[PDB]
Amino acid sequence: PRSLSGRIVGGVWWFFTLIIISSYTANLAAFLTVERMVSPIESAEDL
Amino acid sequence: TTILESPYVMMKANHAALAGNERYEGYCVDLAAEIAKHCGFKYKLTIVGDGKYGARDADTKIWNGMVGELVYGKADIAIAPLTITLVREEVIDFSKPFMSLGISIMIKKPQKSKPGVFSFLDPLAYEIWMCIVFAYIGVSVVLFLVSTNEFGIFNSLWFSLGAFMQPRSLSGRIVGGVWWFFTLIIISSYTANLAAFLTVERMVSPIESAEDLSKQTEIAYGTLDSGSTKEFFRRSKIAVFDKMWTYMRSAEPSVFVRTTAEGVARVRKSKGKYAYLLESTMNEYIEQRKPCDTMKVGGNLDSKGYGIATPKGSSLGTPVNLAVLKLSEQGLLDKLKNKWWYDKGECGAKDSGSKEKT
Amino acid sequence: PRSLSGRIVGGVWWFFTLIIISSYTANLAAFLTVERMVSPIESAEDLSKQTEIAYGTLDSGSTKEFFRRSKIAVFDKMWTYMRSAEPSVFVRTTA
Amino acid sequence: PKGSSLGTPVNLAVLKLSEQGLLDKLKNKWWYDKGECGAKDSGSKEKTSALSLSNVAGVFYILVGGLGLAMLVALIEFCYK
Amino acid sequence: GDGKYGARDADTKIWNGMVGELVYGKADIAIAPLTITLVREEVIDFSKP
Ligand SMILES: O=c1[nH]c2cc(C(F)(F)F)c(N3CCOCC3)cc2n(CP(=O)(O)O)c1=O
Ligand SMILES: O=c1[nH]c2cc(C(F)(F)F)c(N3CCOCC3)cc2n(CP(=O)(O)O)c1=O
Repeated sequence: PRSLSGRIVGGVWWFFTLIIISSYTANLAAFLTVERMVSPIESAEDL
Repeated sequence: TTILESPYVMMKANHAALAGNERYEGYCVDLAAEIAKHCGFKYKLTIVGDGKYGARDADTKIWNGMVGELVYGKADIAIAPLTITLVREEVIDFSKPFMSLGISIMIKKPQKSKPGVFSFLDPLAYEIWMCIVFAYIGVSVVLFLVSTNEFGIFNSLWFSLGAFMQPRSLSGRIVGGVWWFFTLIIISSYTANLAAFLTVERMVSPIESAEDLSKQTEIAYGTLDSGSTKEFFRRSKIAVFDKMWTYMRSAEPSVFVRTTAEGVARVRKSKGKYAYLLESTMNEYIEQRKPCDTMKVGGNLDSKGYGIATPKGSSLGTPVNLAVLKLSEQGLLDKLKNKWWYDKGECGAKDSGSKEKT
Repeated sequence: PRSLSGRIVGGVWWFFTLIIISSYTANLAAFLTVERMVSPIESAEDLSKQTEIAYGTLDSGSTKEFFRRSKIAVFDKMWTYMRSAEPSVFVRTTA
Repeated sequence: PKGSSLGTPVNLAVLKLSEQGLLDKLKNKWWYDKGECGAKDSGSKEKTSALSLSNVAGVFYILVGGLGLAMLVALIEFCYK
Repeated sequence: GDGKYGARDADTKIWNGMVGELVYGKADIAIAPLTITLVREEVIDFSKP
């Protein structure tokens, strides 16, 4: 129940994992965004 | 002699306040000065009367346009986008090509942003939706083994509810944890991936070559009702171009247009349902004109080329010929084209994509 | 408890809201990603690499004559643009 | 050679061949028709848009592995009892 | 012979390859991927491309 001791532990640990999974999601979005940014050499100006 | 055809020869802005050669401006206007400089001679730019290029009426057997004014001594030289054809090479002299071209394809700029529920099945692949469902029942069955025939049905429906996502039996406990970590990664992947298309959002186009126009029918296409472009497909014995002509020959309504302006308008008002076939030179120029909603796709269908025309057995013959070769090697020809097509253009293609947002 | 009827309702509704909140998050990211993409005009090379923001000089003076005669890479392109930019990117006075 | 007899004739011949599409035909004969690669060109007609299964697959194996680990922990529990 | 196209040695001022065999009467015509250049158009005749 409301065991304040281990209670804040579950809360802080939750806030901890929240940040991590958010970071993973954000970063993973960037790896696909940049993956598209890489434009193939279509013309000479690209070289 | 020359013809009024943008952007080769055009009337300058304040042409009414000017006279002589200063009245005109364009690719050929500059090309004239260059040729005259290397051949050493003064010249007077004049526009052809009938405003035609160079054809031969079958009946009267009379030449018209610039090619005509050359054969009948009206002009000394022709500096314009005059195509080097066999029928003309017989009556006049053509210098080496100062600009190689051909027949190209013009379509509407793919601004495709339709609904299509298929933009939701793309982020997460159909193959992935499947496996996530197989593993879905693959967990509801493993949990089902953790907990007489009906007792198994009520439980299988309970584990299916423990499946439809949201004590300390270590066995099935780590199953719920691992399955949670599994779905966590997937939903994170879906979210991240979905962010990508809506961020970059680069457009794609169906038709890449001429063979693509023949393999499909959804997108209609045609040429000018009269000209070498239309007569090309009609007489062409090439595989691809043959089928294309067969289609256009009996396509209803008429896929042929009266003028080049009508053709472009048809492409801009068909939402990408109509393609227009025309000379690459004029096409490339159109792409650099507002509202910048047209683009050339794929390479040319044939190899042509314009040249400086001079009366058969003329004195300017050899000189001009060499002059053209000299200009091209000095990259002066390429420079001139860039000046009137892209530099003077109103549509920086890579700049219009760098300056467009959503 | 395990009322199969309303059970799948809670599951499907959960999958529904999952997609929406994921869409909101993803979409909100593109608007912030592009918001950063917009780079402020820092150097002169930035004026040549883009076209959205027009630019010009005084119609007469060493400033204008500079770009015209400049054989430097960046300044060259800049002049090419201003030389044929419409409407006129050049002004009469500094004011 | 400069001032040759074959000069004009050959010139016209080239123009005639091109208009008859004979030149384009010849090129197609030796470049594409006689070519050995219409396979890498038929696949270059198109590659498509979105995500792959590869990455997602790695997370599937770790899942089944977890299920198997549990199926193992389950058996032992019933044995001790 | 030499298996060249058509260049001009600055020193000896001699043409080599096919373009050479044309100027020196070794051959009557050259049918090959010979580039139409200004330096060659001066010594020989090039048909349309
Ligand atoms: O020698 C020729 N040179 C030509 C050059 C051009 C241009 F590209 F504009 F420079 C054009 N246009 C293409 C687009 O439609 C408008 C005018 C037609 C030409 N024609 C007529 P054809 O009989 O239809 O080939 C000739 O005869
Ligand atoms: O008239 C000329 N016609 C040429 C025709 C070709 C080919 F394309 F193979 F037909 C080539 N190659 C291109 C690829 O590398 C191997 C040989 C070189 C030619 N060169 C020499 P350049 O001085 O390098 O231009 C000429 O002079």
